[PDB]
Amino acid sequence: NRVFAEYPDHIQDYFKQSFPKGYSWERSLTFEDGGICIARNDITMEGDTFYNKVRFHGVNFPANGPVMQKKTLKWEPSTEKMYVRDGVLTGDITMALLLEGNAHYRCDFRTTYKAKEKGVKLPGYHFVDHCIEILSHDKDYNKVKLYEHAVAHSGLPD
Amino acid sequence: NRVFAEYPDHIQDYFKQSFPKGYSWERSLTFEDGGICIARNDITMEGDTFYNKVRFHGVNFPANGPVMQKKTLKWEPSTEKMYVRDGVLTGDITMALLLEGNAHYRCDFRTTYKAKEKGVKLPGYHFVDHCIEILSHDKDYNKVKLYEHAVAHSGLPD
Amino acid sequence: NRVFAEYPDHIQDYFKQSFPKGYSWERSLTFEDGGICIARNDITMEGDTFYNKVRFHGVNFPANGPVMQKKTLKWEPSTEKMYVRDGVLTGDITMALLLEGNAHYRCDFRTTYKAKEKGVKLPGYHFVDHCIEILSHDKDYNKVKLYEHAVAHSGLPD
Amino acid sequence: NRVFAEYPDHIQDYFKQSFPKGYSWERSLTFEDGGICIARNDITMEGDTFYNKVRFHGVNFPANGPVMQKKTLKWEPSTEKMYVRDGVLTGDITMALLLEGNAHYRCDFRTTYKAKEKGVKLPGYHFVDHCIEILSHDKDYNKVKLYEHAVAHSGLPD
Amino acid sequence: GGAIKPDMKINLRMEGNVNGHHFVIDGDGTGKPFEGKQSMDLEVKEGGPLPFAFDILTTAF
Amino acid sequence: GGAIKPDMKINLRMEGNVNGHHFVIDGDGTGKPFEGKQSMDLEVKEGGPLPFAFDILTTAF
Amino acid sequence: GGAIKPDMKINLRMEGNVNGHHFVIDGDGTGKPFEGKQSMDLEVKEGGPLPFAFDILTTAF
Amino acid sequence: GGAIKPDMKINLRMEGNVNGHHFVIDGDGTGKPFEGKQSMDLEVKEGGPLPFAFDILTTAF
Repeated sequence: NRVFAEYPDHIQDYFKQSFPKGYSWERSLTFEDGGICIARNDITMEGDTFYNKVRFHGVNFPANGPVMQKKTLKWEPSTEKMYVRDGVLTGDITMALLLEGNAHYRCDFRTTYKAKEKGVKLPGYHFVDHCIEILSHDKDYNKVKLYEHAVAHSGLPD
Repeated sequence: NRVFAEYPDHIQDYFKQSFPKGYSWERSLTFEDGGICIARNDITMEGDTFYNKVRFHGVNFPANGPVMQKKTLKWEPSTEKMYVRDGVLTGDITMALLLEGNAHYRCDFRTTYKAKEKGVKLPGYHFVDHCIEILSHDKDYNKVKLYEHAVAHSGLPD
Repeated sequence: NRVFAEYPDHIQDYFKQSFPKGYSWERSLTFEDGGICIARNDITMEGDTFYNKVRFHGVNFPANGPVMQKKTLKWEPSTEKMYVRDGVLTGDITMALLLEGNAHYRCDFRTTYKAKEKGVKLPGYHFVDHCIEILSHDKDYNKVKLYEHAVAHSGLPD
Repeated sequence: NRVFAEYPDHIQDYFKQSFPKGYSWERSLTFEDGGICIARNDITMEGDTFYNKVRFHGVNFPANGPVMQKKTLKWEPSTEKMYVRDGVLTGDITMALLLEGNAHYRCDFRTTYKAKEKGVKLPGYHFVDHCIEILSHDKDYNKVKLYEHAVAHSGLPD
Repeated sequence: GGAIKPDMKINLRMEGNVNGHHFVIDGDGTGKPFEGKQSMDLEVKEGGPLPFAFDILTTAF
Repeated sequence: GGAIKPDMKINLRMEGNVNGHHFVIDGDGTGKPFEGKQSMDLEVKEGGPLPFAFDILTTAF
Repeated sequence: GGAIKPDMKINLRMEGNVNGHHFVIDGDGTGKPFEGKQSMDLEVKEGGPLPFAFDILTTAF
Repeated sequence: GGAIKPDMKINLRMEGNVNGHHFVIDGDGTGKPFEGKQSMDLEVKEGGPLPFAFDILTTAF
């Protein structure tokens, strides 16, 4: 939920401006070995609570790849490139999973963000640094504590 | 369902050999303008009938792209390339949708095929020519009559 | 040189119709492990001889990948999809190099074909089956005898 | 030349450590409309001067695309993700060109960097923010003044 | 053949979501596996009329 | 601000399928929108133990 | 066809660089354009023995 | 640093071909490696004026 990102006053905050009605995002995760995932989240709000309805689908992961073999360790921090494509706010990212052995597993992200209410002003080209981490989890990952810190900016030199 | 494909005697027919137990397939449809779909079908059999449980999800299609604007005419005939990746039968295809205006819209297909039961020999590299057509349909496509013809072969010189 | 492809009467032969003036083609070879090559060939004709000025550039192949470790055995036969893109005849192919261990290494081809002469009649969507092979070669491939057989067609059902 | 990048003390500066011997890099530029470029640069040093031997080749750019029609305004600032792939320092970037009309044209960058002298320590996963701009240029761009500012960092939170 | 007959019937149900639009589609058809041909009658059960090109779904039936 | 409070609760439910494996995961957390931070406790209600890297799912919560 | 003969000769010169390795290859061959067949004898002139798979180059001759 | 000086000069020559168009560009500039800043004056020696966007070449200098 990009609402959880520190936006500076000089950059239009499409996400915070999307509530109370809310917004929804769709994303394609294209991994370098052919594995591909699609996801979507419809985000609404009421009172002091955000409600998320999420769907996630993945296919074509190699039987002996790091995903099916559970050899990932974490996503490296990243910088999402935010811009408008054919009238729709889009975020492209060069993501990478750290693997056991210290090699990286690349994944290309493309997320499209759409406000429910019409007229929400679109922002100009900007950036959003990210850092997502699994703080803790039980043996088989049946229970996981997740955390994310995100900050928007205008890149160099500003 | 690749079961519906004429397979020559010199080419192992993975699909017809997958029954009566059946098989499932997963597919990623990567359209050239960023739209991405993921699909899957669990195929079983009872009597002389194939039962298909299908799921189809898509994201990031441009608002003004040929898909959301319903500008497609048909899929062009194609030639699927069958081969094994990490012990799994895979089919990659250079697909194209003909558009009104005499132009085409490209889509890259990757399908992974998996027999439900053991004992099914993986085929060697081969090809499957395809031709899918909507024979008829009503105004809103609420009712559609579909058709497909497929033939496996060994390419040239064979 | 697509001139060497058997074209049926019902399909416009852009290549044979490009001489005696000649034509040139540009191509991008995108391999599945990041390796990327681009090539171009300026083809001319003097009498009963075709002249070819070819340039081939490749980068980012993994130090231990099948290319730099010379572990390929041959290109599998293929089916090229020909169609017009922004007024230029284009060919897209799902290519694959057979490796040792009976495994394959994928590469996506996109070739653009341009007659030196303007206005040469462009063909409609069609296919060209290919089969290229090294008939013989010395120890380190300093001397190689090459061969290709190609045939154009309209796909199924035709 | 990534030698021109402000590296913090906590991050291994592979480039400055590659001199006086020098280093070279290869890059693939994959534009979203099919245009593909491959470039390389051999960098050496003698005295207080860096010498660059550069080659740049491109193919398949659409006739009416922003590149062949000269409708680009500039590259947006960017953040390069630096990591090691098969023992070779690699940089992947989500690049974008702003076009006349306020729209953007995407290009994916992958650069492999190799020191001439073996033994140069590879850095850990990190980032390099960039901002390249044409300060001035004559009408036909036969003369162009170029400028770049680059800063390496560890991303969030540090 | 044995397991598969020269003439086979086809039962199908598809459920999905494209760009946020949900839909359900049922299918009833027949095919000749050894001849590599099949035909099917599809009917959108939910989500009709679809706001996107029906062509993207066809190979998934 | 206004509509969004400096402190927000987070309710979530994810349903999915990876390489054929179905699963449902519930989430409950909180965050500080203007600080760009959030944390959540996730629990696999169906499909556990997941036969694939949990990491591929994290940015979707 | 006329313009193009049933039997044609083929001369070629390729120059390139892969992963930093420069090379020059000469080619001499013949072919039958209307039969879609051709053959060529290749001779590496510079850069041999190539430190990479010769196969990646074949469709460019 | 020692090896690299706070202020460096840059010399360059680029040769290439884009969509069939050949060109050669000479470069002369200066920069501060430790400040991550550089500048350069480019001059097309051959192939000018370029028939394509000069921007595609900039990061290669």
